Amino acid sequence: ANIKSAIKRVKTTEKAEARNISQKSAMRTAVKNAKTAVSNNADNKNELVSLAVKLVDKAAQSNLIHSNKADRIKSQLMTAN
Amino acid sequence: NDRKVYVGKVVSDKMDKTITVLVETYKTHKLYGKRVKYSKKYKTHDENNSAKLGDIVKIQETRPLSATKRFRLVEIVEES
Amino acid sequence: MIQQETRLKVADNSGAREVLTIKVLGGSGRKTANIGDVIVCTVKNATPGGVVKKGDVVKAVIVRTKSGVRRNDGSYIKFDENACVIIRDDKGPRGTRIFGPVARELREGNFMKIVSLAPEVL
Amino acid sequence: AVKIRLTRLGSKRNPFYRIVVADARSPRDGRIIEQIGTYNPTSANAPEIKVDEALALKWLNDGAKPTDTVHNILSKEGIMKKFDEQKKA
RNA sequence: UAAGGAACUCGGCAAAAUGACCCCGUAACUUCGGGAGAAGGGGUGCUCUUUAGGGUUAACGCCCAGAAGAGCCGCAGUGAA
RNA sequence: AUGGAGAGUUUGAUCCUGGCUCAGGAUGAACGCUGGCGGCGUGCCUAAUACAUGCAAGUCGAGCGAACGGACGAGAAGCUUGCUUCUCUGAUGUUAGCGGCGGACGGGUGAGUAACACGUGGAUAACCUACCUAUAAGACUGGGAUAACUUCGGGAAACCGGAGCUAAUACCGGAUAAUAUUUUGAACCGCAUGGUUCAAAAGUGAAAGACGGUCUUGCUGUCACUUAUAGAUGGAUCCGCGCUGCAUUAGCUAGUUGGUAAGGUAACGGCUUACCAAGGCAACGAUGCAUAGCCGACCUGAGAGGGUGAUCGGCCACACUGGAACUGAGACACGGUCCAGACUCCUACGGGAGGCAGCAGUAGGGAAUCUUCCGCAAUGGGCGAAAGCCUGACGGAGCAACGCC
RNA sequence: CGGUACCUAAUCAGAAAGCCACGGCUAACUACGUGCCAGCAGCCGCGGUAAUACGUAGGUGGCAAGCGUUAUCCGGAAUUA
RNA sequence: UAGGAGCUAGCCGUCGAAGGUGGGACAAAUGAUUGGGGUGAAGUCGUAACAAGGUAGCCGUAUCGGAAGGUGCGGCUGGAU
Repeated sequence: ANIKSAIKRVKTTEKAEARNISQKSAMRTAVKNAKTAVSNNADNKNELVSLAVKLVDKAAQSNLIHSNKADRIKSQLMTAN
Repeated sequence: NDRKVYVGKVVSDKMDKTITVLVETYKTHKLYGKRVKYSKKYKTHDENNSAKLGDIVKIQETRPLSATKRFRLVEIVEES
Repeated sequence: MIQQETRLKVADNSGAREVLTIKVLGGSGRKTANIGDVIVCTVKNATPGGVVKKGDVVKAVIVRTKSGVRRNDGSYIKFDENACVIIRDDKGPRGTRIFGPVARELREGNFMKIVSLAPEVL
Repeated sequence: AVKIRLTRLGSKRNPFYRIVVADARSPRDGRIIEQIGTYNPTSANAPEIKVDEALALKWLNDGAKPTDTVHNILSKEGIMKKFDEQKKA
């Protein structure tokens, strides 16, 4: 049963795993430059007690969470509530 | 709602949460059944020099989130 | 410059690894040769396994000398080593997984067989 | 995987089937939701339902599924469609 | 001196190739001493950084470097002998 | 616990010890005259030899740009007087495909497989769950594209080449109604680690088609769509045993000996790193060698109880070898890319791949495996309302003192 | 898979049986070509002008779809404690 | 210009089955090669030991031996006189 399993693997990974650098590159480049600057208690130090806790129902509704540092990375930020 | 709480004997010393267990128990045979002494150990290193080296203790050494002592500690008991 | 008493490499999978030459056939008194020619030779290093084994008499054909050639184009082809390949009194080789580059001037040589067997041809 | 398994059994033409619905990931020979009775549902007598009739609360409320013949015989037993009455309850 | 590489020759005579220093590695056999430089490998330029010294130390400095990287240039770095 | 002569059991023979063809059974069985019939059970050992593949995994316009044809009306007759050569419907059907799919399993093998690999039993503070059941939201959604559709040459070729372009149940631009989200005081447990207490801020869409009689939507029922919960389900981490046996295999080992800080597993770690002692491992024959899928399985010694894998059942690992990545929730995939590798074929040279471990037989062999066997008939399940296929699963057809009746 | 089974009984005394040997133990009979020759030949044999036995035979023996073996375990033989 | 940081286009180090190199290990043929036993009439040697085996001697034990056999020094009965 030899079929065309090999030809649309790439474009379906371009509808999913390249959407995983369309919506996700905001994290990929952030871990190097942008989030690396928003960290360090900088000018925009830790504004996710209220930012995420308003936006994560609205539009900032990402789904890449796990555990065992304080989260995978970031979800422990409603500390000041 | 319970886990491993056996008894043993400490050996070696360094930082970070002793108890370097050496349990003693029995093992036997088929045709004649000679249940006789044997042992099994779990190494780690000194608590804060609280665990006295050579201490026949109720043993285990707490859940590992770094790398020298194995699993669920109970309480240090008796010196040997 | 190719002469006998000269160490020639192979580029096939017959069982040989290195040879050197006895002869350069052709005519009475013929000394030397270059790409496009047939020689005899004998193997001072054989590949373990394979048909053709060390200390054995063999014919072969030239490829890609460092004394590369110039054509009726008025233009030139050279290499940075030489090599031979071994045959079966038929323009038919023994090893059949030829490596490395080869020239085009052996279609005339009627090793077109070998050229189809070959990688890139020049 | 998962429909009511009418499972092959026996010697030369002794298809003594068994009431089962195999696991959502196991084969006809593999592990299962649960084996519910020892009878051939294609018996020459009848469907002939002898099962763990009290187990209708677990596998029907989690995972199990009949196929087109025994959903009838289960609810003239008071199990399958009757579990819909239980869910309404 | 291309290319080939002892076919020369009675015979590799001759010439060719090697070498300095540093590092790593060096079998057999032994009358135990040795063999053994065994073999076989690898390396060396110039600049900025200390590393921190050998101290040149008075001490970082004075050079070599403790010797550590990072860099610059060329086909080429005991560039000669 | 129920078993039990040895035809005999050495020398000159009397005697002890001794081990002993054999005669009896069964065996994956098999070797040396086919019979009344039938029946069982079974199934490449050598040939895990290469494997040719056929065929080996397929299901949904009940998702839609629907393209195509085309139902139906179907102007005008195109006149040896019967068309959809026309209006719009353009349904249903490959739909052009874009999409929901699985595909490891029904299928195969035990190659490998030192240790939970499995047999086999535990503790788990070591939890997640396309297909799935049930309690809580409706059936808000960007359609760029996108094959729809067009355009540009090449080479027999492999298969590419440039130029643009619509739908979807695709998915996605913007707000949302289900332990959603982890902080202020809120408890103790298995110290570590759990316990949700708080207030949920934080979940947030959509998949609407085919649409029943009608209210064309109630809930859009269907079978496909978004959100907490558990759970079926499976896997899931931590301990004992066979988790290896074996010195004409012994002295074993060096961030080593596996906590603290950074990192990450639904969980958790030297898994790497700044510190820890040379320690740790030891003739418990560690090291290392050999080996390994594991259990029952059978036979059977008086009972003691045991050796038992071919089959046959269960439980691991691998699917042209290998290596990187992708991935489907999980894949290194029996019938996924790039590949080395290897050969295979093709070559018209420009380069392309193939790809037997489904199941038959092909070369082969054997004492042995049927038959490149039958069909999905039934049952089976994956996707699919309906319906479909895979069937080489399934069942069967032949085979037979292999062993009889 | 089944115009086959069930059935008429169509059918007729019909349409369906070999072993080592004829050896003490092998119970299968004594014989001849047989004179330790051929060769059957299992503990062991026989055979040399009186072979039962080599070869052969009508029966012929132990059980019958029957006849003897081959690898495995054990009876045998706790001759494996 | 993403030009800043960036990854592809460019540079500093990684393993990778692979690939081929190298010395050991095992083999197998065996080499105008080559040691132990048995074996097949033992023609080779006396019945060498068993009747003091013709002479009781023996056990460790120099010793040579084609083969039964022999001579040296410490313990011994396993002996007829």
